[PDB]
Amino acid sequence: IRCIGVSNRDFVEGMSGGTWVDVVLEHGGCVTVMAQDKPTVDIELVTTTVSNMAEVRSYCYEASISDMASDSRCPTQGEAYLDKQSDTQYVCKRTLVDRGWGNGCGLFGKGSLVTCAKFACSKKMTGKSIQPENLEYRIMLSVHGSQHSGMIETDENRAKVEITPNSPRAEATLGGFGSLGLDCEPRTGLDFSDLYYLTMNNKHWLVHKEWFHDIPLPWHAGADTGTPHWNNKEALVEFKDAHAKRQTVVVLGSQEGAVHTALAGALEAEMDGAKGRLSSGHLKCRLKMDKLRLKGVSYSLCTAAFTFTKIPAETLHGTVTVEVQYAGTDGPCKVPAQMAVDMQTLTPVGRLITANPVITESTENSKMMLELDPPFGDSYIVIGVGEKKITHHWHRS
Repeated sequence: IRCIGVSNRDFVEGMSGGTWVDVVLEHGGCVTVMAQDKPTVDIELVTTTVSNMAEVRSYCYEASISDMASDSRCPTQGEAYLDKQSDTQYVCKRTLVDRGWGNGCGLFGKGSLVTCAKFACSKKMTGKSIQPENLEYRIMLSVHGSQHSGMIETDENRAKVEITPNSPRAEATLGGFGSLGLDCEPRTGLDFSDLYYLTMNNKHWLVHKEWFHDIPLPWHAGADTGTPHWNNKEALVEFKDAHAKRQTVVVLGSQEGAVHTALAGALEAEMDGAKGRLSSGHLKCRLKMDKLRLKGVSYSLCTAAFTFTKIPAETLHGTVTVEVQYAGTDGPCKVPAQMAVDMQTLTPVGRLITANPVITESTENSKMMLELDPPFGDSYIVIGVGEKKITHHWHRS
């Protein structure tokens, strides 16, 4: 069904009091929950989202310069002046340079030189804050066992639920099975509110705050962003050795690759509609199952012949999947399905993960998939009852 193919799959069995089951979810996997006299339920954390992320600071990693100008004074002739000195968008540099008869001065002393160049940001990165109240977790719950395969359905057998730090509880409504209660809480170890959400050229990371604050790049505070004011423009703007009347101004190359190098190992994230999308958390949920019911408890056993349509396969966790075909028309009915070691008494052994298997189709030759938890050492998969039962040898869990 859902959980069978996933590698990071956990199994939780409920206890005799059929009320509470504790579970922990993560983005890589899913959990299969089995309770006595209850339908088996697969629970998966689907997405983790952050909303309303506020700009903290923006760093410019590629910039350019324009309108380069210089002013010079002969010695004893005062301070060099440019109108661009007071402009906040201009990087400027003032020095003293050797002057003389070669460069047009009466004396040979030091003359003042100033050089300014306009700063423009071509490409920048943006960091955003994460507030605890703005996290949301989406969880999918499914009933283990259905007539047709495939993971694309939304009906009485499946439910999608949404939880929030300020709304930690929710109810997933199945069909005749009833309802399931969810009380969820983040697991300790990864607090997203202690990280910054970093975006650079349609790529997204989760970074530490003190590393983000110490980045040696031009930056602005992420407020009043109509036209920005850039602090530390000198991190990308350099002035070469000065000669009389002029200084050369150069821009450093794009620093996107350097930031990429420094970002190795950082948690990666995504954007979905101005919502941050994370894949690294853990979520502890308590299941309230007192309202969960099986459906076909009082069905009569299927009496026609079952046939294996597929060779049974062993999953990564030692369970067995079996696809069968029922030629019967008398339905709905309960399919006899078990693991047996003593072939005469047919005493059930192992575990039946797909709880209360049933054929819901009234037509002939309906196909259905089963999951079983076999015991260690040789056993037999037994499907059906009577002289029409089918048997298949199996080895271990």
